[PDB]
Amino acid sequence: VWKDADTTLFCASDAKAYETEVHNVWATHACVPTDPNPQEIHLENVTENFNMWKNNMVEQMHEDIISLWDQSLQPCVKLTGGSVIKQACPKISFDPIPIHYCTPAGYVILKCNDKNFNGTGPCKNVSSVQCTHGIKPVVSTQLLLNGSLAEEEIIIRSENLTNNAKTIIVHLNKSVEINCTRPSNDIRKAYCEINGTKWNKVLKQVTEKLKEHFNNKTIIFQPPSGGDLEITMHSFNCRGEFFYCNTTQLFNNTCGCNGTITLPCKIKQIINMWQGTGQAMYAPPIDGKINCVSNITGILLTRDGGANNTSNETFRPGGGDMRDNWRSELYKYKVVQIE
Ligand SMILES: N=C(N)NCCN1CCN(C(=O)N2CCC[C@H](C(=O)Nc3ccc(Cl)c(F)c3)C2)CC1
Ligand SMILES: *[C@@H]1O[C@H](CO)[C@@H](O)[C@H](O)[C@H]1NC(C)=O
Ligand SMILES: *[C@@H]1O[C@H](CO)[C@@H](O)[C@H](O)[C@H]1NC(C)=O
Ligand SMILES: *[C@@H]1O[C@H](CO)[C@@H](O)[C@H](O)[C@H]1NC(C)=O
Ligand SMILES: *[C@@H]1O[C@H](CO)[C@@H](O)[C@H](O)[C@H]1NC(C)=O
Ligand SMILES: *[C@@H]1O[C@H](CO)[C@@H](O)[C@H](O)[C@H]1NC(C)=O
Ligand SMILES: *[C@@H]1O[C@H](CO)[C@@H](O)[C@H](O)[C@H]1NC(C)=O
Ligand SMILES: *[C@@H]1O[C@H](CO)[C@@H](O)[C@H](O)[C@H]1NC(C)=O
Ligand SMILES: *[C@@H]1O[C@H](CO)[C@@H](O)[C@H](O)[C@H]1NC(C)=O
Ligand SMILES: *[C@@H]1O[C@H](CO)[C@@H](O)[C@H](O)[C@H]1NC(C)=O
Repeated sequence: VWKDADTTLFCASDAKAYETEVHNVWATHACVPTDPNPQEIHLENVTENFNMWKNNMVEQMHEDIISLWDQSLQPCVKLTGGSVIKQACPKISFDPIPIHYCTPAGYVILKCNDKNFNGTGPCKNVSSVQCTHGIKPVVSTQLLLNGSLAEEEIIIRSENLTNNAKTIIVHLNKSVEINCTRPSNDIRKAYCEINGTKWNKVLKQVTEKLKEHFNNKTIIFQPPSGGDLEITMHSFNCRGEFFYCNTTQLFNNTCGCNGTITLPCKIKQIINMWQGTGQAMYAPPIDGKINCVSNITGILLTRDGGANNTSNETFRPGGGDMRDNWRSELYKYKVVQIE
């Protein structure tokens, strides 16, 4: 037996206790060693309801990544509502490692193993676990990077597809490598290379899956309509530096267009922090090639409103609520208490 319950979990990771990498250093002193002998205990013919849009686990992962970043990625200056703070900001080594979220005795995590589970609703293949899987705290917008992939057809996750204000998460079943670089020796100019032939292939598929949820209909893509730079550009952190990338060449409906699409990017110093509060200035990029090859495994979409009288739905990349970023890997988990 069990009851829908919330508690205070602990974390686990394979952090190498010697590395200077910020994540390892933080997980070394804030997480326990990964369970060496873990086991799924299959709850046969048990059907439990899940919900990833109202999950405390997300919030508990948020507090960690807010803490980890604030312990390691310190800005030279914090313009937090006037309270401008000058402090130290040495360049560091930044590469996320997997983190596990375990329950204390008296509770357990129920993991939905349905291959087509969309995050909400009921699950029929429930199994019980003590620690989640190695989740990578990847901070990014528009595109979800370095995550897990749907084990079947493309899944469309949303707290309510009808409400257009609720964000749409797309869990791809095939990753698309995005390769970003800042050439050695303007030091903020950079670019991301994406195979245009796989992107549109996968982009086509997303449309197909999106038509199913909107009474077939016409599904068009358009760049974001206003907002802060962090959301109009595909923002992400690579080797510690903040890359801003113009995804105008990906969210056009052009598709003689299937070569290597090169995205213009800029390493930005003034960042509109994702943890909340305000702005923060960082030091200029390190010398050398700042290269990060990453898997696109999801997309942050936001549908336009008012097309109820029209015959087409417009979709624009979203982001900025990193809670929906962890939400894309914690969807299959849920904390219940052993009553
Ligand atoms: N109840 C709560 N707990 N709310 C938490 C949400 N909190 C409040 C609102 N809130 C924002 O509304 N925004 C929107 C403006 C853009 C900002 C951004 O996302 N910056 C960014 C920087 C670097 C990278 Cl790599 C990146 F991907 C993104 C953040 C903050 C958190
Ligand atoms: C349920 O999930 C398990 C993994 O926990 C896997 O064998 C398969 O997807 C499902 N199996 C059964 C018997 O439902
Ligand atoms: C997810 O699946 C459940 C199954 O009951 C359904 O109620 C819900 O509307 C689905 N949500 C989306 C976004 O498809
Ligand atoms: C990227 O995706 C490939 C297959 O899609 C996978 O084998 C590889 O482990 C992924 N890399 C990362 C860093 O997740
Ligand atoms: C991914 O899902 C789509 C349906 O959305 C399907 O057509 C395609 O074959 C799937 N690809 C893989 C590799 O599973
Ligand atoms: C989904 O959003 C629509 C539009 O706001 C609303 O009418 C509907 O009640 C919502 N569904 C639920 C289950 O709240
Ligand atoms: C990534 O791009 C750089 C610059 O174009 C190139 O030198 C490198 O070989 C690329 N790597 C991959 C895996 O595509
Ligand atoms: C792009 O992807 C397609 C299909 O996956 C592949 O056939 C092609 O070789 C890729 N192009 C490059 C430059 O790697
Ligand atoms: C991205 O590039 C396109 C075409 O060059 C441009 O119209 C758009 O303004 C750019 N995005 C931003 C956020 O400036
Ligand atoms: C994704 O993973 C690869 C290899 O694991 C790494 O090189 C890259 O920096 C990661 N991307 C991000 C945004 O952390």
